[PDB]
Amino acid sequence: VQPTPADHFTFGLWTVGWTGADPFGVATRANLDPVEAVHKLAELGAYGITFHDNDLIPFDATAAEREKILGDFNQALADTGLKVPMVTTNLFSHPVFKDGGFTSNDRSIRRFALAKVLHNIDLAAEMGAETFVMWGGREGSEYDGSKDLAAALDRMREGVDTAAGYIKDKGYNLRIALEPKPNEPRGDIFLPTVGHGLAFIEQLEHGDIVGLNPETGHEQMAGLNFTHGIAQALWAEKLFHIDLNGQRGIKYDQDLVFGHGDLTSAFFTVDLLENGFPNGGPKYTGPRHFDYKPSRTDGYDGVWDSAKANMSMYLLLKERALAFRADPEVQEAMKTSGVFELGETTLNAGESAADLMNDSASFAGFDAEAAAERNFAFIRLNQLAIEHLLGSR
Amino acid sequence: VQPTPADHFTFGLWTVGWTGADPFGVATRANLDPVEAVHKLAELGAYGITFHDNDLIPFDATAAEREKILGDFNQALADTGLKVPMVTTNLFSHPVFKDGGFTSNDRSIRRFALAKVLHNIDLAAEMGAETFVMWGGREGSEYDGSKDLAAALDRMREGVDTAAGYIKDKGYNLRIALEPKPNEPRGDIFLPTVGHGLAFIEQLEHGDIVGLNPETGHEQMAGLNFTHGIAQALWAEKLFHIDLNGQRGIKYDQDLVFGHGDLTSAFFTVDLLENGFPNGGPKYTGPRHFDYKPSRTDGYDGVWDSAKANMSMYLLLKERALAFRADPEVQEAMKTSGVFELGETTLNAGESAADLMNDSASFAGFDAEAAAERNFAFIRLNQLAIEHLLGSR
Amino acid sequence: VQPTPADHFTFGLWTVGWTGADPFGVATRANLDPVEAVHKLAELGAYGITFHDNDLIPFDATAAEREKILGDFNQALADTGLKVPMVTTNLFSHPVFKDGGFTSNDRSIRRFALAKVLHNIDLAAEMGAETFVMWGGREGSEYDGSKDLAAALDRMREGVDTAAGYIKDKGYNLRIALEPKPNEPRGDIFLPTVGHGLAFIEQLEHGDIVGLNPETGHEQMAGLNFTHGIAQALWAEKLFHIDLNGQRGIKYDQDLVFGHGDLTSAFFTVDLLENGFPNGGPKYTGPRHFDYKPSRTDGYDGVWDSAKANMSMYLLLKERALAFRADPEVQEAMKTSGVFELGETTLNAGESAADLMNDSASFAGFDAEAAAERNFAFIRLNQLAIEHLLGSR
Amino acid sequence: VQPTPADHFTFGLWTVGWTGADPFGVATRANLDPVEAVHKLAELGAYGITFHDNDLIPFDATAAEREKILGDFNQALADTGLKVPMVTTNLFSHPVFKDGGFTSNDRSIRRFALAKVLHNIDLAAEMGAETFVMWGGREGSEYDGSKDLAAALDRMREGVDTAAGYIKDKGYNLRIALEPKPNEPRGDIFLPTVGHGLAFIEQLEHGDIVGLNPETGHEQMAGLNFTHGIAQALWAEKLFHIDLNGQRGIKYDQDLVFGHGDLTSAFFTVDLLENGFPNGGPKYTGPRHFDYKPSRTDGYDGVWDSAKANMSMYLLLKERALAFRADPEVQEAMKTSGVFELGETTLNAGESAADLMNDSASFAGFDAEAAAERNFAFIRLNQLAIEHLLGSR
Ligand SMILES: OC[C@@H](O)[C@H](O)[C@@H](O)CO
Ligand SMILES: OC[C@@H](O)[C@H](O)[C@@H](O)CO
Ligand SMILES: OC[C@@H](O)[C@H](O)[C@@H](O)CO
Ligand SMILES: OC[C@@H](O)[C@H](O)[C@@H](O)CO
Ligand SMILES: [Mg+2]
Ligand SMILES: [Mg+2]
Ligand SMILES: [Mg+2]
Ligand SMILES: [Mg+2]
Repeated sequence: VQPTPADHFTFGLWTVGWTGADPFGVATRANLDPVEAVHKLAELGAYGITFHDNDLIPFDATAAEREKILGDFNQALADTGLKVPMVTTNLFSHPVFKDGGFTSNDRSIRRFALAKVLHNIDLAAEMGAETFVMWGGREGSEYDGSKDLAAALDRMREGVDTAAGYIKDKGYNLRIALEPKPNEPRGDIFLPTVGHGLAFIEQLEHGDIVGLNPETGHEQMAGLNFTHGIAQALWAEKLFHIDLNGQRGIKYDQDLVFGHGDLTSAFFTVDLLENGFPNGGPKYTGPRHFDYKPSRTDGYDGVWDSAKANMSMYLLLKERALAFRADPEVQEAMKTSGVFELGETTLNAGESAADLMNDSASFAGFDAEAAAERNFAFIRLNQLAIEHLLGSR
Repeated sequence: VQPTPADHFTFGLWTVGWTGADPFGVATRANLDPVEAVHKLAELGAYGITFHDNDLIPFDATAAEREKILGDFNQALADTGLKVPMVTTNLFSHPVFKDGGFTSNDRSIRRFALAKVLHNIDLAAEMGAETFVMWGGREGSEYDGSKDLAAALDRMREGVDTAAGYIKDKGYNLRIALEPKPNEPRGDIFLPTVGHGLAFIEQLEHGDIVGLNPETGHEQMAGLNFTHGIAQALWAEKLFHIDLNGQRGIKYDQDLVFGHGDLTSAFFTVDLLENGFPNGGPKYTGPRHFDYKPSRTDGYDGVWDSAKANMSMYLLLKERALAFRADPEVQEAMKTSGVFELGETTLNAGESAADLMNDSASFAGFDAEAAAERNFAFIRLNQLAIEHLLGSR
Repeated sequence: VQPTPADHFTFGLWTVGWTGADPFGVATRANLDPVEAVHKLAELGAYGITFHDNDLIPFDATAAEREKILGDFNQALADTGLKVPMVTTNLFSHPVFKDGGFTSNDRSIRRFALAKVLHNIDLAAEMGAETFVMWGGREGSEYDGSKDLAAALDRMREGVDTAAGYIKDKGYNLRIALEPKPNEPRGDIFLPTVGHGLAFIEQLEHGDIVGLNPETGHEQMAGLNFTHGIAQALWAEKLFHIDLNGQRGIKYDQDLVFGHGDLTSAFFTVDLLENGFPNGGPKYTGPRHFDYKPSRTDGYDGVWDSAKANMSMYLLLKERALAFRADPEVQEAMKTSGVFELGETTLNAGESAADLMNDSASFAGFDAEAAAERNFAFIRLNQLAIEHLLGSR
Repeated sequence: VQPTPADHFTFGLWTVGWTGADPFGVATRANLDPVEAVHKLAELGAYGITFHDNDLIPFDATAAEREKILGDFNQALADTGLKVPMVTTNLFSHPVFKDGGFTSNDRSIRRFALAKVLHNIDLAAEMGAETFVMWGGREGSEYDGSKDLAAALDRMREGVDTAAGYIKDKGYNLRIALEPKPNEPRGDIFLPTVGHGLAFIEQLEHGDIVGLNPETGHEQMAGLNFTHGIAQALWAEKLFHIDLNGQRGIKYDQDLVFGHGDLTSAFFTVDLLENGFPNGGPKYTGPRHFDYKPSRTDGYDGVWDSAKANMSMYLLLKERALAFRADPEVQEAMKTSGVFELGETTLNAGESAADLMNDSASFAGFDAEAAAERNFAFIRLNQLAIEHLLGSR
């Protein structure tokens, strides 16, 4: 299994550049030069790279400094052939963002935050990014009385709609992808799950160009089914981007390599990305982006091993998911379990409520005890899927 | 503290009628006669009662039997003065619903399920119910390959839109309230949280009369902030009903008395229901419905004690939440923390993106280190709230 | 990868006999006869069967019927050759056990529960069981003031030590195994995890014959590492029996097939039972017991599929972990990461604390920053196990 | 409800000195001088202060500087009268401890870590500490094959017993207290809950002087009942110190003020430390230590508010639990529910197992169905505690 640029594996600069500082310790690794990250990822098989404005250009950087850094980074891009599919803003590390960016209680800070995003749209547009991600990690609270909850969502709408309006005004081919997370760093974050993000988008003035960026570990931190959430995002045609990593349970965000967390759930996520829905439906077409952190125990040899593991994991799952659905044994098991039956509409062509309530076959003379005897055989179909994942089939 | 019918405390027949059977044991209590439940709840101070079609009318009941049961139950209602604000359908206890009602893989079962709901709308309309709740508890899976996830949501939309269309056709004053739950009885349930429910409603043909019925313990089973979720439902004006109970953590659904689970979260939920948003916004106006289960350890003396505890808990929280917001000390603390500041729009009247990006005060000459010095004093405001809850203030 | 009696795969009569009632529904399958259970399990390759007293002998049976059911049961064991390695008592279904068996607040229920256990030890010895399991499912509370916590533990001690002394007194060749569970059906169960259960055994009078009976899903309900937990039971030489199944997250007890929950942890679980410790130490030589429940969506064909599936899953995993450890590239990776290094004692033969303190190269002259540079290469080691698991190596 | 030195409220130098860096951001407050820390804590009513070696003495300090910082530190203790009841070692921040202290895979880090601890025991004795705490924060793994689990426990044993033997050898009047934590910063920490820690102490050579140091939030991260856990530590007479704070659910370690997390459980926690057991038994007479972190949104005024808040919270709760138990209606409710009944032994003075077995009224002639009718009245008992807690009784 070898990743080729056609696989569309993208990595953020902060992923392999994650230095190791956590809540109980300092960094264990030296800073990564951005120029080296670009060359290194291109040798491993990356398609692209992504970044936060402050991953690249320091918060306090002067003008002279900004142009050097960009000169150096466009050089590298040109030399290697890597693309920049997504760009994001850091509205969480500086102490100024302690209560949030867009939903800070201080109005002057909300204004700085939105200014910092607008300037960043320009840069994203100049880099040729298709997607603009917003992760509001400081948007929320520890305490329930800290916020006016309706005001927090109005403030949130103000900023996303101003950023969308500007995109439209400037003529840029960028779509905004919002990224939900339940907790960490705040005790509770606003728009905690895929569902909250999707609901919020519908209340937006310019929601037409606003969609989601779900992350595997983030949905797993609330104990949800990551494959079920992306399937609701796909169905509403709002799956604009995706962040892939691993998580081993409800606890702090681990950011492990994709496949190094819940393995069967990873298998089924690859299946949906690659095979789509069993009865047909929309298909995800974008970057396969890995937002993980090489464990702090490992040196730089581990950093490039970890980057590699992400694409290997993904290609190994892909080989198994294609084989799985290709197996005639699996196709038969699927039909038996009613997987294609689910796709037939419940009512008949031009049948109304009234029409169905009256049908005696459907209700009054329906033999419920008889219908309850069907052996759905879900266990057998799940055993078949695991045997294809373990490659023993 | 005494509940008066003006408090609008409603109870389901299955709550106080919950008999005690759980996964490792049989019932510890005898069945509750519905006639007695109605008299008993009226003596305790209830405003109303709610039920599932099969709580009242048995699955196999004959026609003669159906009329006796309804004759008996309308008599009781007439005698006591209790109202029926909500009615729901049982699409989960009979073995026929083992794979769901609306999203069963078997098409004949989907048809029976929808027939069973349509007939139930009629009954709800005849009882004078304002709300029709749908809790799809068997909608989901244990295994990731069991379902065509897009087909599952299409099937789900079919049934809710057919039920809504019929309401409209018949002229009934009923709104549908969907009720999310992450898991139990299925390993994963479709539309797991408030956010998923809200997102789904937006894809509906007749979503105008479809809203939510959040339950305290259900959002807490995913570790979410129940007050934050109802605040997103309120903001989108989709909070049609509410189920109040307690839950002590991420585990099986406990259905404890309201206030017998996370106490501070209960305080803040009462605050939002009774005081609304600090800067103004929509207010919830419906029944305060308790969907709990009197612990199986307790006899019928405990059943009526438990029903009573629900309304006492609620009135005790209400007394404290009104006092809390009335305290001048709290009002000052709120302003200091920026709670009213959050309500001022971020941009100025007729200010555009461009206009803000250019403002030098807002970005380029913004002193971020200076702004980061503000002491939000969230801890102090949270200490003030707890002292009002403990009534030591 | 056909199990054979040599494999020591045991199954409980209540697993395959589980008819499907969950908290929101009734059974979906017909009762399973125990004679049918023995013949069917023996044709699939099981080595033995386990049961709870009331799984075979009804709570109400007269002596006549007890002896009648036992004769057909022993006949069936005789005809097939299944052994009966473990026996347990039901101290949870009947309404009398609503507050517990051994720790019921009511003294007359504690005596009845203890008498129930003592007569069950006589049947255990009669059957040839080597292990007598105690899962205290109703020992706990929903509310914190429901119990005196010190007295609850004196009452658990008194029952376990009384049962242990009787074993010793009659000269039975039996060991008691406790089974920890965090919750379900009590809100909080006493002795909730493997650790609690090991600590408790150290306060017993008859501790020498008391060990543990850990269950996969039970530790996963508290978010703990199942492999770490049994490691700790094994290291203390208290792993006397084991219950294997699947669980997908912190939620209600799912009891899936082993391998249908956290797959990667199942792999590492099989690795420790099968291979033991890398540097050598204790090993678990007991039966491999499956304590699961066939999903309720499935007929009797799914029941036997499910039972097959347990055995397959364990042999598939078994094979990959033998190949994993035999692999020369894995053994070198292990060496690099320090797995064998941890095997060496920290202090030198004869080195005292005073000695180590005084060794300038261990402390005053140690280069803490040079030592921090080591690449432990845990990501690569982890990536090697997963390729062995996916059957790619 | 003004704390006074008599109350035994202790605070760590790292709590109030916690500057705010979390995983997505830098400090938001200036460093706090330790002399300032002692004076400020002494004006608020603290009885003592605790610290980690590196909280006071930098990792790099020369001997000259160590002695210089200690002289100003002891001066400040002298001027104020604060005691120093517990001392601990930092075996987690420096990059060298990336795989652990005592259980690092690297042997030279195990020796360096142990030497670090041994010299810290000399400082502990010098200060007048009675307790030496060990939180093994980096002892664990992210991946299951990273460690040999039996060897990890031999290496934890060897370090704890070496430290214990040295204490005994020097005649220091010190006790070691272990502090369990399920995760954060390792994916899985060794000795994850109170039980694991108690079981482990029973395999030690020097067990007699080793006890526990449970922390509220740490058990709440595994979803366990904090009151049940310390009950079990207390019952085994292993509760040697206690760390109190707040946690709102299974998620990252929040370290809130005690009482700002699970309020009802805090009440019951205060009830056991303060009142002990209803039928009598052990009592915890040690210091009440607050191991928390002032939220990063707040200035230095919030830091002192937060510290005040800990003490207030505990005295408010203290008052309500003294009133709760003194109340004649609560004592009658306790009697009805069987709280004192559980205090009586199950067997009669002199009754043997054979005797109980043979008593027809305890088993053969027992009316299990009449006994199942008892109303335990646990809901009312629970409702009485909450009205005492809300200060309504
Ligand atoms: O939880 C942290 C988030 O996952 C970020 O890495 C974003 O994806 C981009 O700000
Ligand atoms: O989890 C069970 C649900 O809460 C039901 O009680 C509904 O509210 C109505 O079907
Ligand atoms: O959660 C249920 C427990 O696992 C029981 O099945 C015991 O193993 C047998 O009483
Ligand atoms: O989670 C962190 C632990 O609580 C530590 O603060 C120990 O108590 C002291 O090393
Ligand atoms: Mg992300
Ligand atoms: Mg409900
Ligand atoms: Mg079991
Ligand atoms: Mg601590």
